[PDB]
Formats: sequence, structure tokens, C-alpha cells
Amino acid sequence: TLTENKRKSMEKLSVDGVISALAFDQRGALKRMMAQHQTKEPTVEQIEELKSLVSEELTPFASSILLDPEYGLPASRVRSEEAGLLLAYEKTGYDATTTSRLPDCLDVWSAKRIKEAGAEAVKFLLYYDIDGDQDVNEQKKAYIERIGSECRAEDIPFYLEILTYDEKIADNASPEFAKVKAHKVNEAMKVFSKERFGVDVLKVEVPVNMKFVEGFADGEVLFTKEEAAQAFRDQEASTDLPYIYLSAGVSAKLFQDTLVFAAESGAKFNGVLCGRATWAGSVKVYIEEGPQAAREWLRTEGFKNIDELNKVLDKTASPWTE
Amino acid sequence: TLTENKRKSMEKLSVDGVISALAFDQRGALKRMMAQHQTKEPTVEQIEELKSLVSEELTPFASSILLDPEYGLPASRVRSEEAGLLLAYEKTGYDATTTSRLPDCLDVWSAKRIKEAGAEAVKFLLYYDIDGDQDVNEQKKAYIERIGSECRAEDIPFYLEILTYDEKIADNASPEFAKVKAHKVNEAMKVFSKERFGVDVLKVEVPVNMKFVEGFADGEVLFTKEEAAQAFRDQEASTDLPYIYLSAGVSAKLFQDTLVFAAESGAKFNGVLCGRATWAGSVKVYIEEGPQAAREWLRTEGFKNIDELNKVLDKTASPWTE
Ligand SMILES: [Ca+2]
Ligand SMILES: [Ca+2]
Ligand SMILES: [Ca+2]
Ligand SMILES: [Ca+2]
Ligand SMILES: [Ca+2]
Repeated sequence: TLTENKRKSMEKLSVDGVISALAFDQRGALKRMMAQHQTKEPTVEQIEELKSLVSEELTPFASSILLDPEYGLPASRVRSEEAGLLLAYEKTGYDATTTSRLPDCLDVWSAKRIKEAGAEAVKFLLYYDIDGDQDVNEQKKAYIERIGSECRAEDIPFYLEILTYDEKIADNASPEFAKVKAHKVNEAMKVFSKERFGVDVLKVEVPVNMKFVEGFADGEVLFTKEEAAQAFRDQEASTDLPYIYLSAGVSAKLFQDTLVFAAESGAKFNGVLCGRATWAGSVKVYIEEGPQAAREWLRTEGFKNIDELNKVLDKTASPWTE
Repeated sequence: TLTENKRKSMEKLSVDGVISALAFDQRGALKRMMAQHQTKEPTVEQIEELKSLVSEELTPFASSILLDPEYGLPASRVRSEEAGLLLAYEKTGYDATTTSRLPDCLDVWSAKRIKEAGAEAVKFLLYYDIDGDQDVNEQKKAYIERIGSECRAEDIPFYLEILTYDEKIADNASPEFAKVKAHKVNEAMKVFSKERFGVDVLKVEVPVNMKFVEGFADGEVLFTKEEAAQAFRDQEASTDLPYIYLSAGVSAKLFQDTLVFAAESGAKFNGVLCGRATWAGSVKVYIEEGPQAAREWLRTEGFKNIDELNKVLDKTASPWTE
């Protein structure tokens, strides 16, 4: 049950119980995208500006925006007044030399400081392999307990993002991983739905790799529609917390088709925290043609993209408000 | 100020508003004492036993005991029913290679787990140099905010221990450091007394190296008694929080003399988190004549030691109930 302040914050992040949030806390990933289109290293000024442009042009069409404290603070101050704010709390990436992918908060940040920076939610990404090293997972669970406790104290919603993996499978897009994905996703949600983690909303993957599902696949078919549908019902049965989907490994259209398939299957998901697909194309335009050009792209292609997603969400998502 | 549960825990940690706590969360430092008679590397059993012996024999005469989650959990279960329990949350020691001495919680622990382990307080040691790198201190302040937040959420008193140092002064006991100690201690207390850090009790050094104070000094004299007394008054005015003294670099007798002097100077300290000198003479006896001998040393010399300290506290310490 939400405290008064957490409920107020949840309300600021959604519309009629549905979270239609724009994810733009990309840091290293965004810089790498930018570097594709110019010779000089992308600058802090360029990065901050592009985030500000996306925030200004697209938040009128989003219930909230997720930004990073590193480059995203100016962008947060120019968001639509109707849109709420989440700030990321985790350091990006993971050590490729090991399989542990341990969580680490930004060095000079705390839940209190995230709140003071005007956020209505603390977001934190955790990599989790339910079948992995038990001592590694013990450390991960302890770390999430601390964060959930911070958020309880600061009275600010805790959005926990879970990205699954397997210590022994290098490629999550592989058929090998696809066969175990539902297990990884749904069992991880079951663990992190425990009261002791203090989570208010789970940001999670769809529990199936739709590219291998009958009727969605163009190549090999690993699952029938009924099998895929059962993975969604299992996911729904894994938690009683609000949860929202992130998009990965799929085209904007497939993600939208997945949202429809999810709702048809019985998943009562409560929205999305989705980004790249919507503003991606503006990065090239910003680098090559400049800010005003980027605005124009966002006002046209950007809007068209977010609009189509919104219409789908509007007919697929269920409200977290019971 | 204190919530109902924090106050109840605070009361379990003290007697008549005075904290006479036995500090015994030493880890590496204790097995190293056990160097006498190097019949192999000290056993985890031995370490857990000595801690249990000390706990069972001495806690009847202390208001609480501080243990480490590493070796001290068995010890904590055999503590007198009249003594409260603090558990250490920080990893011991620091990197000698660098000057940052960054804090770091025990990997598989959280304030929640500490509370679940039966503790009436979370204790955390932070090394702080008020004059050191500004970014390092930013990271340290953020870290303490997080812990302070955890403890608020779990509704458990937060005991912050501050050990001061200087990035550019190797020896803590040097005359050079002595000349700035009061500055380091008192200014750090001012910082961590701010509401945002959520500290309930400060465990701090006396703000002067008494080994250089007129009348207390065996060798050269750096300060008069009036200069020392003022440092104590400055310390009293650096915080409105309850604070207790740790004993460092001095004999049991000198520590006790310092308590008297502190009180005479106008310091309203609320007890101590000490006792290493009360059980110090049993470490050798334990690996010399076995468990039985140690118990006898504790029931005799041990008791005398802690009883003697208690009598000084009765004449010097002020109740935190203020
Ligand atoms: Ca609208
Ligand atoms: Ca308006
Ligand atoms: Ca539950
Ligand atoms: Ca459910
Ligand atoms: Ca007493």
C-alpha cells in the first residue's frame, strides 16, 4: 500500500493509472550513437542539448520522462509541466571480464539527492541471473534492500528495472537464451516482488522473445502462440506489483504488436518505459544538421512515433490503480 | 527527534541515558593480536570463541556491545539480556595506496539485515578529512546519506563513527597532526550533524591529542590545559546530537583521565564505545592457558577493568536525554 507521498508521485508519473513514460537515461550508449555521425568526440554540451531537445519536444506526449543525473538535469527542467520525472540511480554497463554484473549506485548520488533534484521516482537497473552464482545474487539482493529502504525513507517511488541474462550464454538474442527467457524474467520478478525489496514498480522485459513465436517469427519458430501466451500469464502470475515493459531486440512495430499480444494473453501490465525507438532518428539529424533540424524531426517523425505507441498503450495497458 | 522505536532501542543501548558500550567488532585486528604463540593461523572457531567468552563474561557490566556480523553473531547471542547490541556495517580498514579512504558496506548486509540479526543499532565507521579532496568528500557525504536513509526506513538508531585523518599527514600520532586535530574532529562533527545524514549518535575522537597537553604529556608539550579545555568546548558546540568518545592511541588510565578532563572542561559527552583495554589482557591468556583461564581472567581482571571504567563514566558522562 502506497504512502500519501508515494501515491502523489505515482500519479504525477502516469495518466489514469497508466505509465506512458519516455526512457532517455542513455549515457555511454547515446554518446556512442552520436560518435557515428561526427569525427570529434561528442561533447557534454552536445549531449545535454540533445537530451533537452528530446525532453522539450516529446514530453508533451508522455506521462513522464526518465533521465540520468549525469547529462539529463537541464533536460529535466524543460520537460512539459504535465510530465513527471524519474532519475536513474545506477552506473551504466557491466564488467565484461566477469559474469557477476554487480550493481553500483552513482558515486555522488543518494535517493535523497534524487528527490531534491525534483524526481518523482528513483529508477535503478539490476542485471539478474536467477540461476547464477548464489553469493553474487546474495550481494545483489542486499544491495536492492538498501535502495528500497532509502526510497521508503525519502518517500519516493522505487522503480526497479530488471534485465535478465545467463552467466553461460553470451547472447540474449540467441535461441538458447530464448528457451530459458521466461524462467529468467518471471522468477526474477517473483524474487524482487518480495516485500523486503521495497519496490513500487517493476520495469521488465516481456517474458518471451517474440521473434521466435509462431505468427511473429520470420525464421525458426520455437514457440506456438499458446506457448508464448502462457509465458505472459506466468509473468502476470509472478507479481502483484505494478509492472511496465521495456522494449529490446525488436522493431517499434513488433513491440506494439507484442503489447497487443500481451493484453490478449491476459497480462495486466501497467504501461511502458520506452525510448530509443522514438527519438533514435533525431540523433543523426542533430549531429549532422543541428538543433533546429533536430527539433523539426522530433516534431514530425518523433511525434508520429510516440503517437502510434500511445494509441496502442491506450488500448492494451491496464491501470495500476487496482 | 527520535521515533518511538529509535528511542526504545537507544534506551536498550544505555543505562540512565549513558552509553557504556563494549566495542568488540575488531576483525583483522583481533586475529593479529592472536599472534602470540603462532600455532598455525588463528581459527575462525577461536575468533568466534574469544568474542563469545568476552561477550558472556563482560556484557553483564556494559549497557551494550558492538559486534561484527563476520565473527560476532554467536557472541551476540550469548550477551547478557540486559545489554543492547550494535552491529558494524562497514568493511574494515582502508587502502594504504590512496588517500581517499572511501567507505564501503559489508557486501551481503543491509540495515534491514542488521535489524533482522537482532541489533538495536547500525554502526558505521567513516574516515573523514574535512580539508581533503572535495569530490571524495562529496562521495562520502552521499554514502552516509544513503545509510542514514536506510536506518530511518528500518527505524533503527544510526551510530556514525568518524575517525579523522589528513591526506598529507602519514602519522595520526604526530605533533603535526595534533595541531590540526581539533579542526578535523569538530568540523567533521558539524558536517555530519546536519539533518540530511540521519545520524542518531556520533562516535567521535576526543578533539585533542592529550599526549601533548600540559600535565598529561610524557614528552613535549604542545598545548596548555586551557587550550585543551577550549577544544572540548568547541566540540560540545559542534553538535546537538548525542555523542560518545572512542579510545585511541592512549592507555586505559589516560583515557579515563581524559573523560574527567572533558567533563571539567564542559563537554557534555554521553558515554563511550570502548573496552578493548578491559579485555586486552585476556587475548594472550586465551591462547596461553585455554578458554577456561580466559574466563577466569575476565571474571577477575576483566571485571575490575570494566568496573573501574564504569565508575569514571558515572562521574563524567551526561545523559543523552539532555
Ligand atoms: Ca495528449
Ligand atoms: Ca498546464
Ligand atoms: Ca507480499
Ligand atoms: Ca499478478
Ligand atoms: Ca554503569
